[PDB]
Amino acid sequence: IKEMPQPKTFGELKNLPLLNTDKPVQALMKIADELGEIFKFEAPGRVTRYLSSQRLIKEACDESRFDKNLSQALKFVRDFAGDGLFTSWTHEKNWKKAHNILLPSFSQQAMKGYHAMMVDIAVQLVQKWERLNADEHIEVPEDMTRLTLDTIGLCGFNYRFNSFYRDQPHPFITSMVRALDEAMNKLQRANPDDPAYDENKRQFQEDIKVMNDLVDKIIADRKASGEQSDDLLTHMLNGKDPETGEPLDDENIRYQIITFLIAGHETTSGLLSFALYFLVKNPHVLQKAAEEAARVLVDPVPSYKQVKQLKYVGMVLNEALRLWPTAPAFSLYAKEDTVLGGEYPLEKGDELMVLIPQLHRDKTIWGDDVEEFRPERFENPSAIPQHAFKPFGNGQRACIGQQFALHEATLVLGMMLKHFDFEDHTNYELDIKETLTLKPEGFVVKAKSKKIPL
Ligand code: HEM
Ligand SMILES: CCCCCCCN1CCC[C@H]1C(=O)N[C@@H](Cc1ccccc1)C(=O)O
Repeated sequence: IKEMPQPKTFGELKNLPLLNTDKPVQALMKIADELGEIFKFEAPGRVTRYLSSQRLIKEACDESRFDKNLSQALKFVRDFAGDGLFTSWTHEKNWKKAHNILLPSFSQQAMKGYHAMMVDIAVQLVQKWERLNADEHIEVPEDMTRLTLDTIGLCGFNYRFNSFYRDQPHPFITSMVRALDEAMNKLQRANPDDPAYDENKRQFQEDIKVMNDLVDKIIADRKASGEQSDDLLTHMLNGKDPETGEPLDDENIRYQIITFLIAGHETTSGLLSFALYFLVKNPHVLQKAAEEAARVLVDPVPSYKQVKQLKYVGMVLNEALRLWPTAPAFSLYAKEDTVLGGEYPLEKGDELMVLIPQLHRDKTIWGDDVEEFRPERFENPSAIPQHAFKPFGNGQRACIGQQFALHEATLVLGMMLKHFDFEDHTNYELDIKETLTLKPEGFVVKAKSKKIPL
């Protein structure tokens, strides 16, 4: 039985000022490097413990001992994502009900049905880059966010955000980004009741109203038309939970749609941005991935079966998730009193934070070369120990979108590598912006077309 280290304190504010930064996850990673596999973090009226080792995280991932906790970040996102799957407690009736209804819609089998809509948006990205002039560059996270938002809009509810037709986002996206900004900024406030934050609170309420108005209108418009599409909204209007026998109500459907739009906008775009970053920084890997794309993607329109053949492209994506898991943390609470790792006694209700980027840097699992980008680490999936690699979270509360995200990212990265050579023309220095998620900021490249027709 051991005492936990704790980072530097600020009198009454305890550790809270350590999060007063635009890069709090990166700050916590530096604290984990200093203090090790576990540290205590205190704020006024709150304590959590940050876990960084596979040894402790494998126990945290025991669903008999720990369940998903809503972090303060998730509690603030709940103000607009409600009791959708991502911001509901496991014990809320709408969690298991929506999980049972939506699981089949997110299965590997279901991806065959979404493939044609993913190809539609992927072809728009390829055509955009084909149409750049010689002197021009690509804004990578910007274009990946246009793609992933558009894909989830079309597959989610047959709505075209038409992000490749715009400089300035769709108004829904303005409100959603500003709501996510307010949710994440609110975490840091030592003094959240200050009238200085009054304008923030007024804007947040207007942004929630905007998101609810468009999505409630989409649902009402679909129920009125009676149209049956191959989208998640059709599945949610028609679907019945086998357990309760009930369908989702229109309010919960709206929360699920908001939740899916947050995920598509924030997570898959980060993965694709980091993958391209690592490829241009590691030309041997880029060539190996480009050979696979050229050999496999023999038709102008990729098929579902061809995307499944892109093994090395999948390894590239997994190695990007290893180093920069774009959803960088998840939270757990102890279901009962328990002892973590034979050393750290916890009481029922005690909270843990899993620091996924630090888990993915555990040298006892990955070896001394943990900072190196080597997709070959993933050539044999069975060689990865259980709970060593958790970019999609854990257990029944793991990412429902995992198959969707990886199908989209594999298709898109495959097509990018088939159609273009890439140049890191600025020798870009990685700068990671933190929103809900991690993304390269300012990452630019030049494409050179291989002049392969669509
Ligand atoms: C690379 C892309 C993505 C990553 C890295 C990612 C990561 C995660 C992680 C780590 C969790 C667990 C959160 C927690 O325990 O608090 C999660 C949950 C979830 N993700 Fe994703 N996600 C991705 C893409 C998507 C997409 C595309 C969708 C939907 C269109 C999605 C929908 C969800 C939902 C609904 C949950 C909550 C599941 C539940 O608890 O029932 N994600 N994701
Ligand atoms: C899909 C990705 C979601 C990532 C969400 C987590 C993202 N946080 C954003 C900042 C870092 C990270 C985190 O550790 N937050 C804790 C922070 C916290 C701990 C103790 C007291 C006050 C606040 C929290 O929100 O509770």
